[PDB]
Amino acid sequence: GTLIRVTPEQPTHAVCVLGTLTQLDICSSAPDDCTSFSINASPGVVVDIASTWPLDPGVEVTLTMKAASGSTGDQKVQISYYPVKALLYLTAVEISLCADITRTGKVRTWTWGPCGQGAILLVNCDRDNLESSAMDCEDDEVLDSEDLQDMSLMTLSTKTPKDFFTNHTLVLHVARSEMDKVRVFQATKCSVVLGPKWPSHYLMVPGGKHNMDFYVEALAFPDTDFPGLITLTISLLDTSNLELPEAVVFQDSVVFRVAPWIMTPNTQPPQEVYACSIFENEDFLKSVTTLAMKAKCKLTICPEEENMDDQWMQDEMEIGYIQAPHKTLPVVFDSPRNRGLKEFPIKRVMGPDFGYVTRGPQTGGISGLDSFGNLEVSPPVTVRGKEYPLGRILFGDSCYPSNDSRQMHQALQDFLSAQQVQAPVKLYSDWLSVGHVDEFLSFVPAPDRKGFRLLLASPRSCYKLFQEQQNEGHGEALLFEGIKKKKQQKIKNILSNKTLREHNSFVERCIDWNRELLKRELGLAESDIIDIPQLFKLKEFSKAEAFFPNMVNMLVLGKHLGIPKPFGPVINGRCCLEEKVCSLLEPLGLQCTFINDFFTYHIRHGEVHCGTNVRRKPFSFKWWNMVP
Amino acid sequence: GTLIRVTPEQPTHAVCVLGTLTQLDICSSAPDDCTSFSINASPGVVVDIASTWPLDPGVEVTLTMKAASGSTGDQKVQISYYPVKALLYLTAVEISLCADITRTGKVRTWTWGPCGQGAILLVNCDRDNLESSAMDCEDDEVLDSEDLQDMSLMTLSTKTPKDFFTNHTLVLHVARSEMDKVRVFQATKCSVVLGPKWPSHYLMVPGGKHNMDFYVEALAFPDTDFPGLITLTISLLDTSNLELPEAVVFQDSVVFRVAPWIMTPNTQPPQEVYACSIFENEDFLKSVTTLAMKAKCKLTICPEEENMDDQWMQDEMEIGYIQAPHKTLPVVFDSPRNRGLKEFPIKRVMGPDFGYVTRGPQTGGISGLDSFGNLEVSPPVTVRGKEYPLGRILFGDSCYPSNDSRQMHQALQDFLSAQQVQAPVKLYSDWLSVGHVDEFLSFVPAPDRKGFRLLLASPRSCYKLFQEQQNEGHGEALLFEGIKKKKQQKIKNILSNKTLREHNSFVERCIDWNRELLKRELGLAESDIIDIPQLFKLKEFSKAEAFFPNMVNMLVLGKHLGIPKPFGPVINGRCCLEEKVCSLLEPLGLQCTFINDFFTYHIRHGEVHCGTNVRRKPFSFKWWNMVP
Amino acid sequence: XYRDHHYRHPKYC
Amino acid sequence: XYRDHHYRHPKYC
Ligand SMILES: [Ca+2]
Ligand SMILES: [Ca+2]
Ligand SMILES: [Ca+2]
Ligand SMILES: [Ca+2]
Ligand SMILES: [Ca+2]
Ligand SMILES: [Ca+2]
Ligand SMILES: [Ca+2]
Ligand SMILES: [Ca+2]
Ligand SMILES: [Ca+2]
Ligand SMILES: [Ca+2]
Repeated sequence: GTLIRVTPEQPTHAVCVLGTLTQLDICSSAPDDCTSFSINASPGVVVDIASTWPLDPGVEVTLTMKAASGSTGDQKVQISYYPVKALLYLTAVEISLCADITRTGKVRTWTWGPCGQGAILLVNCDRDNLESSAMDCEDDEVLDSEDLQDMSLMTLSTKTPKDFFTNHTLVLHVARSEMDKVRVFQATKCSVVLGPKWPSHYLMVPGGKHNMDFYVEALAFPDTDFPGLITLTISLLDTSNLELPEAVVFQDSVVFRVAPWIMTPNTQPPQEVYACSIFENEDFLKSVTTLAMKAKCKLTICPEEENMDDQWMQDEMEIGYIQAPHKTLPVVFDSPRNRGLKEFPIKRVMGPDFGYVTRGPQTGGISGLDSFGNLEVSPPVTVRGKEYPLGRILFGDSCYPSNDSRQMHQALQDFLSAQQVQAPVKLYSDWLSVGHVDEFLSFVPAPDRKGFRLLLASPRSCYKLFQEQQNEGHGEALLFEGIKKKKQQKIKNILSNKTLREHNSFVERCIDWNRELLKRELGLAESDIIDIPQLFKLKEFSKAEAFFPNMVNMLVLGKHLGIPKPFGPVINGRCCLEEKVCSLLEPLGLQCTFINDFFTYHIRHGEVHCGTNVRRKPFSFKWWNMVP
Repeated sequence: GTLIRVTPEQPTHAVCVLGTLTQLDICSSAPDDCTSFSINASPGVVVDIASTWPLDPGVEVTLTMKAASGSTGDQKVQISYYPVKALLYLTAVEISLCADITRTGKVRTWTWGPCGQGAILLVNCDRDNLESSAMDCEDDEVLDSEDLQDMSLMTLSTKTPKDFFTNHTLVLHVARSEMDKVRVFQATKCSVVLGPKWPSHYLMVPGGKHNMDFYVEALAFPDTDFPGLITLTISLLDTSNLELPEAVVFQDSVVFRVAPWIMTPNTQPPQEVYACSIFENEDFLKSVTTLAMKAKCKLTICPEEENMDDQWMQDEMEIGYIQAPHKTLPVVFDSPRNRGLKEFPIKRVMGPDFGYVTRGPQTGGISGLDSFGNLEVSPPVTVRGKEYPLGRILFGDSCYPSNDSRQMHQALQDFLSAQQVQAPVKLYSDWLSVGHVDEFLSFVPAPDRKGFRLLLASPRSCYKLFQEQQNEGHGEALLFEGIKKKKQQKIKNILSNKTLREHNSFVERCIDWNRELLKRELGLAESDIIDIPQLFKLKEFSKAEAFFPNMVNMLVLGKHLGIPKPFGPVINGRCCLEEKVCSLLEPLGLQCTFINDFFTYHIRHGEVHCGTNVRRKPFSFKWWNMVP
Repeated sequence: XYRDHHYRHPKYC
Repeated sequence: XYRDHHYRHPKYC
């Protein structure tokens, strides 16, 4: 929208940009005695009146052109007042600032959904240069050609007459609030024009037809202090008079949204499995290698020289991805916990096409609920009409704040909440000694109903199983008989334990509260949940610990499951717990493999899933098609 | 949603809360050989099955009760499996946490609009105690009865059997993120239970029927780090076993939204006018007193002993209001600028039923665009379907960031943006020497069309007026003839000034850009805008200053206007500029009064509006009925 | 600026 | 904790 005023005392020269509506005001300086006007336009100019017309402010005149002029003042417009004459010389230019607003792959607001518009920006968090140890966005230069594949392309197209920019100028700018989270390189090679230091640049454009290319990169993920929207503006200013300051004549803008960080659940196909090689960790590693080979995925083993005697691969990092209509790449989120494996996600994970991100106090005080074994994500779900095609994030907390309670760090909580594509859900997991939601819940695939099954630990189921075993004449079977150097317990003495029964009742109450939370928050039914037998015992600080290896704390690779070996009672040559788990899971098409981790992980209060990390294939669904 | 499991081996005692759905799981521990079940319920219990029924997980049982029991285990339910028998003893309690969710005045989500739900919290920013100099929310005690009128009431109603809380407990809590922006007092007198120090409290409730009253207050306005939502939770925990930890059995929550800070435009009726009494400021004060008396409003004059030779009342503070279904009260926003009047908004404005708020760096570096003469608000407007029943906020900025550019502080910008009820609009006002949007735009009431008129300065109009004056034989009239000790300028020598013409052309270009911005952002037409004659001149740093007193920088009190006296040329015994302004404004029903401010304010680059502040009546529209 | 409307100015303040 | 799963613990770590 531009207003042009014509006076009969002197003609005026105005500049119009193709595609913009130009309103022509004629009553501002019309003769007082005049009452009607007529318009004589060159054939290259289209006039719309909204053959004389009354001279009143109600009527409006709008001007349009179809071709950019080759000379200044090419097209004239004559206003005849009733007869005085007024002239308007006018030249047309085309100024376009094009991005991938259609989210299709090929080149002033951002809207969600499949019928929206707006471009997507990728954080340059990977390391495409092999002669550095920092991320690609920590410097204001592009050192590789491949580094241009993580940057969004923006094209400035100018069709202007010859010798047009001797009196006009073009400025590319961004707001000072968003200037520290974006960088723009002009392709000539790549020289920085906009960034955390320069919020404006004076573009140099030649007359005629010209196309310029800019590569845009982001330097920060969306957070509580960053909604995620960046607006880049182009301004055409008049510089006809040297003494007079430049006056803005045209302005166009392009809006980008920074792609959020997205998790992947256990139902996605696996691609790579990580593990640690600590002392005496040989049979576990052999089982993991066999399972990975069966599941057709590679393995990455960290040598003990880099473990620093740390075997908890799951807690240190969490792998997700970031995608955009031109490029998708995984990202590793580094936990604020720094124990032994503090250098692995920064030295042996982040690299070419593998980004890195971290939050929280690196050297400050944190709790045990900040470990990323407490962070999980559910399969896509429909909750009372609302759709979550990427799932929902689940992490543990307490019932109410108090002096002894623990919580995940607020920085991590606001980070996960700022990633809006998956709304986080708080679960009650502080009752556990470690406080990890992976110790009592899991997700497995299934080819029926919603497409998945939620497995929850259930002391009741184990007690019922032992009751049936004792009823069938097997009451002297020895739990922990497969393992040695430990006390084996008969079924009757484990059934007649009042303290154990009370501890398991309290644990069952907590797990039932968690299940009631999960059903409401994920829209599940009683047919979507499977109860895995388990036994807990209260310990120091009256917090629960697994009585025997946690069978729900297992590794899931497609249809292959690596389950911790419970070493339960042996009936008819087979372990009753293993037989029950096989009967519960195999009808879903899954194959159950039991891995021994007693003296290596269970003794250290960990299981197969606690010591492994898996990279999963990104969702086929495009996050920008989600409507949060 | 609560799940109760019944086993035939032993009856179970469960506690149900009225108004909550209780699902009864019977297949979890049903006999293996059983195939059908029957239900025998006490007449006080209503069962819903979703006369035997198949024993499958698909079928569900739901329990409801209509009256809270007077004894524990009053109602029994019998499950007959096909026949084994299982028993369920059950008692009913009523736990209610009621607030003003209907926003009507009388006592788990918050939704905007006239068909929404959710309570509103007021910030206790006033000073109801006369023996203190701080705000009411800076201490954890209530010292006055009237102080309870700014606090929201929340009622906890418990109907439980006698001796019910010897085994159960009630906890009132809030999240650690929102705990520092809320405080709760239990009415007995008022003792604090929740606040920035204690995030949980152990309520003491007697058996039978009991009602408890809590008064909630907020300590912080919505900001960029505070969406404005506070959730208060009540938890019923079981404490049957001393050694076992308490287990959560019930949870209810109430969501409050903090009322935002709302501006008032010039179309609202006035109530109080502020002014300063500096030396030689006598005739201006007399005119202001006469105008206030005519408009039927009071005056508040700051003595020179408190001015510290500062006469710019408008820039120091801005007055808005906060309202809630029970209480409305004005609030004063203190500008980061602290020049002379830095103590007035904190010592002579804030008091009983008058809150105070401030932002920005108190002792840091700021610019001249932070003065609250640069902050204004428009009347309610409809923009392309979208409704703004409270108006939109307008403040000045620059075209693009650069080294010499100025801006309003980011803290103030995010504060105004966090107050969502009026979306701020950025206008180009950095071209002015002072940089205040009040120097070129104003709003006046009118009883037709949208109900208001936007007045914009127009050098073109003044030049046209002078041209007609010279054409009518009056070309020797002396501008500035009414005033003395200054150079009087003839009309011909002011028309033949090429430098002045170029400066006015540049100023007109800037004002036209601002008008094109305003029309799009407020949905106005050419009939909603009136052009006031004006003349500008470029000065040091090539920035515009008013050539003669800014006639658009006036005081508006209903239908009474106090306009700066332009001292223009005198034709036929009347000033031409005054006559033109009267002809433009009087048909709207307004009355124009001209106030002399040449040697007192204009010499110091200020006008009548720059030295006055007005308190306006709050909007009748309820902000919670707005849908942003 | 001290007594002028301008917050800062090389000449008036 | 050092080699234990618990981030901090009076007994195991
Ligand atoms: Ca780089
Ligand atoms: Ca890169
Ligand atoms: Ca780390
Ligand atoms: Ca790359
Ligand atoms: Ca995880
Ligand atoms: Ca108080
Ligand atoms: Ca108060
Ligand atoms: Ca102040
Ligand atoms: Ca009060
Ligand atoms: Ca103001």
